[PDB]
Amino acid sequence: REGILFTTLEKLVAWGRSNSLWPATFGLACCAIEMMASTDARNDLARFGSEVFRASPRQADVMIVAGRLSKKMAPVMRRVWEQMPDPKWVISMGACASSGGMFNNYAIVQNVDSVVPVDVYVPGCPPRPEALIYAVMQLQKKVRGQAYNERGERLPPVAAWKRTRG
Amino acid sequence: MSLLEGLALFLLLLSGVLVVTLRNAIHAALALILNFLVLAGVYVALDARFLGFIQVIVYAGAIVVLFLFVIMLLFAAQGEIGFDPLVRSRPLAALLALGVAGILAAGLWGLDLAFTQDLKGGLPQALGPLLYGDWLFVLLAVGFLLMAATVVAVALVEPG
Amino acid sequence: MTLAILAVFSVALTLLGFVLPPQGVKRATLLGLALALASLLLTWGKPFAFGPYAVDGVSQVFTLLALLGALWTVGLVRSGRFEFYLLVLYAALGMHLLASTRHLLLMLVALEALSLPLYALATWRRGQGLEAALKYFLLGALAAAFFLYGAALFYGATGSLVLGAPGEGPLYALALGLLLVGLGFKAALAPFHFWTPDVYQGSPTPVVLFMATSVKAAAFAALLRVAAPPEALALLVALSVVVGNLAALAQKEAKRLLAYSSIAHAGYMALALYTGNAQALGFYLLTYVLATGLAFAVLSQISPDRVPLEALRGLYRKDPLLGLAFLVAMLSLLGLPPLAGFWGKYLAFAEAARAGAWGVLVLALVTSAVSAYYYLGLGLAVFARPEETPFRPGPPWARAAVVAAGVLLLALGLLPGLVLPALAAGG
Amino acid sequence: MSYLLTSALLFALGVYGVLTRRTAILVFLSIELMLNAANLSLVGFARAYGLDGQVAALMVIAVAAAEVAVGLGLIVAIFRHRESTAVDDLSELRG
Amino acid sequence: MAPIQEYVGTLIYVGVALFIGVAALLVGALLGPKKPGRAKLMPYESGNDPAGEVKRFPVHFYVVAMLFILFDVEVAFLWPYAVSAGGLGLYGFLGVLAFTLLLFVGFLYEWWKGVMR
Amino acid sequence: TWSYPVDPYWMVALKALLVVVGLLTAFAFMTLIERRLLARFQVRMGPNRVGPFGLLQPLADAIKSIFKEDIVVAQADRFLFVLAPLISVVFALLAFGLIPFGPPGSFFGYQPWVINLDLGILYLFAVSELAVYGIFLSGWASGSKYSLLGSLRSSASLISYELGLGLALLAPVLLVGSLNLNDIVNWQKEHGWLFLYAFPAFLVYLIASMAEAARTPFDLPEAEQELVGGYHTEYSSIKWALFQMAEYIHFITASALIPTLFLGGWTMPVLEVPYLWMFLKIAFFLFFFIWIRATWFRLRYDQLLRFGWGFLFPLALLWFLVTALVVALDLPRTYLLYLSALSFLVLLGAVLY
Amino acid sequence: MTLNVGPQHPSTHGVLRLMVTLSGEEVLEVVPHIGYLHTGFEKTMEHRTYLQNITYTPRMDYLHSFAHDLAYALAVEKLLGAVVPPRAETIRVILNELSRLASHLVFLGTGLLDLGALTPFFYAFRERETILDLFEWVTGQRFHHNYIRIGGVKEDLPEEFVPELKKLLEVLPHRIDEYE
Ligand SMILES: COc1oc([C@H]2C/C(=C/C(C)=C/c3ccc([N+](=O)[O-])cc3)CO2)c(C)c(=O)c1C
Ligand code: SF4
Repeated sequence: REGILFTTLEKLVAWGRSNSLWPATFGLACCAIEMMASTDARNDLARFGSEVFRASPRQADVMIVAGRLSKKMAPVMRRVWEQMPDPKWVISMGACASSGGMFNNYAIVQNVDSVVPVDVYVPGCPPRPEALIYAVMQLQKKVRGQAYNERGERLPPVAAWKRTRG
Repeated sequence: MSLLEGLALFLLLLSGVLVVTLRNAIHAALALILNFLVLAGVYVALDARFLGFIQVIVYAGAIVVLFLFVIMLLFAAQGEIGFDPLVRSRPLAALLALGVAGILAAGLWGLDLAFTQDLKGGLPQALGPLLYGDWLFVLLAVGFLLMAATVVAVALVEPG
Repeated sequence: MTLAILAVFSVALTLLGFVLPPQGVKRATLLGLALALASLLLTWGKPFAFGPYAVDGVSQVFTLLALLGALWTVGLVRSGRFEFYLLVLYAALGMHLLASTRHLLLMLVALEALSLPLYALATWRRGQGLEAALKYFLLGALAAAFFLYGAALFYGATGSLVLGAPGEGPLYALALGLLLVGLGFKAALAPFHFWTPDVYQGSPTPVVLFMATSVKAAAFAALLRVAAPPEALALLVALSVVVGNLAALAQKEAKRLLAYSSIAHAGYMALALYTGNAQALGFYLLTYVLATGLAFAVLSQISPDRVPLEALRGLYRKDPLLGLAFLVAMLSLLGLPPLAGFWGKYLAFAEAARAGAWGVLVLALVTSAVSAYYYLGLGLAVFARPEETPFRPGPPWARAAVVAAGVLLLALGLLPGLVLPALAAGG
Repeated sequence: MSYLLTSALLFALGVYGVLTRRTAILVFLSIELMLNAANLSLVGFARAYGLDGQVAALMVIAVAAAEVAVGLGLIVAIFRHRESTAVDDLSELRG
Repeated sequence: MAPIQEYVGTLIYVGVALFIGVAALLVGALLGPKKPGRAKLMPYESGNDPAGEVKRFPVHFYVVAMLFILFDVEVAFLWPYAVSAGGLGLYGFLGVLAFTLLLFVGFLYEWWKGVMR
Repeated sequence: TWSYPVDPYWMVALKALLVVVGLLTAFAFMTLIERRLLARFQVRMGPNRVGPFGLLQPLADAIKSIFKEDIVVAQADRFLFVLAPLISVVFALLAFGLIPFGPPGSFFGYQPWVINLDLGILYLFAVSELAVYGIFLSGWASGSKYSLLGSLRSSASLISYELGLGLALLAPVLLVGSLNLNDIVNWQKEHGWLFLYAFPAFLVYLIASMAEAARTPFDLPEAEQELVGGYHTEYSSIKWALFQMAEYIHFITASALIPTLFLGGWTMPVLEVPYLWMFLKIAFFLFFFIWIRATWFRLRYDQLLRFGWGFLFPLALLWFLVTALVVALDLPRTYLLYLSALSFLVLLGAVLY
Repeated sequence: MTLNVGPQHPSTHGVLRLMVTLSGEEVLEVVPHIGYLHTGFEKTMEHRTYLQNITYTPRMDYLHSFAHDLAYALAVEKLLGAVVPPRAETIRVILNELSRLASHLVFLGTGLLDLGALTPFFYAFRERETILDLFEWVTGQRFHHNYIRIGGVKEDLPEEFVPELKKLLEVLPHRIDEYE
């Protein structure tokens, strides 16, 4: 039941969801190889709990927009997001995904917050694997309710909870 | 005895009703597997033990698995297509379904039998000297029959 | 120890077909069956039993007949599939095991061993052949279930599954009825006869030859072991003969009409079951097997898929010997003197009257007199004008075989005191 | 003895299936039920008459395996290219 | 041999395993956000038709299963000889060898024909 | 159960409950240890995170798995979708009692095992078929033929090697002549380590256990890297967790049966400790198996079927025929030691050509 | 079975859609659908100065990119008559063959993982990681490095580049022989 309504249990389930974040890769472009490199035997996101990698979308909570999001791929990825369980988070990786990037044209979605609800933004080209670790830790403390923005507000645990799906 | 005996018989009869009434082929075969489990339990209660284990292993494990393999290759679940319904046969069959029971019940009604033999459980330890021996001829006939069955099915499908 | 020969030949050829051409496998099957027939000849009067396998007059006679039909129908089959030969061998062994045993469960195993190849042998791939195969398979499995619950209730009546047990009252009667159901089904007895016309019509003609010889022989060989009461026997005979002949009147196709004729003849043969003579019945079935194999070899020379009644006509102008043999065969199947069909009919009727069943016998005789309608619409038709019909006038193999079969039919009609003295132990 | 009455009842149930069922597969399933009702009766009478009906039922299972194999091969051969296995679609052969 | 008590212990084993599994199902089902979506309930793969419209699957699985049923019958028949073996002597050994050779000939046929088909 | 006592039914229920929850903890921590051992294999290091040694990470995994919006996909069968994981879990949990962890009373008084049936291996075979049952049923229920074909692959291959399991388990029965595991283990106590007599069949048993999704056919398949597998790809919160749990329980039960049957179920020739040697052999086979998990490719289930059917099973039945000759004529048992030693020398020395 | 082996699923690396016209376990024919990454280099590059486009060039083939940088550079050098210093040419062939080794490593790691085993992905990747450091040494970037220029290269090699290169070149031959 949304992981809420108990002073202990919401902390417990936020702990669980935050540390057991199970990424759902959507490898698109050169950002995605910097996403793969964050798992090799020098700098691996294989410690916080992200060892296993559920390729199916029915089984994973974190979807990372990793690469330029060409428009012909916008709806498919959309449904990949809709093919996720509801307790799901989406990180926007790179400049091409966060904003239009340098490709400012007819072929690219100029901010992937358009098609999917973004949790964390991570600049870089591609954002260093260590920036990706920093973003997954950002999201870690965000879903515990331990995140505040520049304007002084604490941010909701799960983005994509505030959208009237349709 | 009767405490669990009634339960086993109710499960057997209800599973048969399912497998003959339900239109879902998958539900029918599943009810038949539940039936075989209940029946292997009844075998066990009947001091027939090894045969129950083979019943679960061979019948459930092997035969109806192939039933399921074919009907999942060939969907066939929505059977009511190309009906020629012949509605009158549905109750009428029940009549015959009763009849093929009644006469059997007549052969067994008023019949007292000696159900008293110390089988000591139907273990294969005692079934071996029967199988290889008094039944060895039937066993060899069955094995050859299985070889002929393989050859028949193989020559039968054999797309070329 | 002929069963050893059959098992050896079947199992060896099963692998050898991968190294041998279908023609070589065909010749090997011919050799094996002929050697099994010869072994039966040299063992005339040499009873041999190991377990439930028990060789008596019935075993020897009916297995000889089945091997005869198998050899004949192999003579015709030339298909480039060694399988279409192997099954024949298999069926032979199976039917052998059906007549040579008293164990009810071994009877069931033999029923399956002989019935499985017969479903597949009817697949010339014509859709009606498949329709027939499906009808056959489903009804045969139903009859196998009935026979099996009969064997179960038999074991309920006595501690053994071997026939010859004393037997109780109502439960023994019920068990015997549930055995007779499947056994007569295999023997084309009504009211279980529905499969026969459709299956005979859909299957290729040489397959129907093999059926109408060996199936009926082996089924009656298994039937004689049962101690069938005379009332159920009267029901089966009356229904079979009446419906068979009547519905055979209205038939337009040769094979379907002949299947109905085989129903009527199974009804006639079931009369020896009143006494269980097994000598007279051996002779009767010898004659019927010879004649029907002859007729269906000719029908195969006419058309495998289906043969209309007009096709039979004009055959004498086409082939003299074939027309003569078809006429003789029709008269013998009518049971007319001086043909062996008359001796078989007389022997069965004598056993039935000796049991004291009069109305049933008279009804069978009146209906057999009715049967002359189509028996004559077939036998005499040989001389009609040839209408449009595919005709392939065979090799010398089948011609000589047909000649020998017809000559033997008439010879055993004239002088039965030659072999019939030796259908018991065989002095 | 209640077990043998139940065997008869299952025989009747498989009969009701074979009559009522439209498709080959469900008919064959009903036949399997009939054969196993027979096997139950054989086990009972073996318990009564000394265990030979148990090996009998074993051979019955073997028989069911052989005829299941052959029936499924035949079913595939007829209704692989063909539509629904419904046998009422095959009425070429009439009396 | 073995007493019947072990068999009721087996039944209790099954009842306990089943009860705990249903308990895990209850835990999973009762605890959740519960926001269905149309696309979420769609089968898979990006718009429709993951497999979608396809012809019937290959028969090779039927072949494998039929092979398995016949040779599992073989194994069930071999077991009573496995337990009671020395009591059957060379005669029983030779009978079981013949049985095995027959079914192995069936295998040898199906193999020399092969099933890549 | 000639000589073995019977605990009261409540003790059977209690010990079954213990085995279930111990299998939970066991599969959780074995997933951890396999992760870390793979890490040691592939240089990288494991999760020195939430633990330290990882030993609170299974809690995070279980807590994530629940609350995960357990969804019933539309266009799916309402009943089988829900029913198949329960089947796969139930028929996986059981069949662990028979494995003896000690002589009677070595459970601090009552019974090392749960049940000691007269016919054990048949019970194992029967409940082992039911895992494939849940696999392919769940495949059908999902309403996605992409998983249907994966389920069909699973069932076909697992069924081929599952047939082979019988020809494997025949060999020791001819020697012992009993179908109760305790008698077999006591035989292995007397003469010693049954695989010494039947090493070839032992092989085809071991390899057969590899086909049951353990690894290296690896064409079960899983949804990854190929035609997606069955029994997953449509389950979200707990049912997928139940599939993973039951499959891993089957893994560890098989890796424990391999030493139990052929090798020395605990019953060590010396130092005779009840539980620890069984657990150490379980861990030994697990570590060799994880070596395999890391070190080898797939088989594509075509060569896997050809290898099982044409290669494993005729060889296993040949060994059965040899052992049946030896037992029926009963002349020595040492001849089997000699033949198995020669067979191993052949199956090994033929490698280094 | 016209099966939809969709974009990115299942594990079709390099998002690509496939309609496998296929009955059974064989393969009749695969109908491909591409364009799911169309970003517009051929068009965007028409609105960027020649100097800038060196920022657009490596990102097309993100694995072996210096070939893209070198192709663009050489074509423009010929078009306006630029002179390659010998040291610049030697450095350009160094970075070319090294990015080729890196692209090859990624290719074989992906091929092994795509169907089969997971382990040998890491070892090759290990070496790849080392290579990246070399690039980060001179260009300050892992890949997508904007280093090349029309005349030659941006600026000189650091003191620390060559010894690290010698280290990796001495360890590699045994590593490649091990993979083989
Ligand atoms: C494959 O190469 C490539 O991929 C991609 C995309 C797809 C992708 C898949 C997987 C399966 C990652 C993955 C790897 C390892 C694990 N693991 O758990 O070890 C998990 C997941 C990552 O980027 C792109 C774009 C590419 O262009 C090339 C050449
Ligand atoms: S931000 Fe840079 S690295 Fe990431 S997809 Fe865009 S071009 Fe590639």
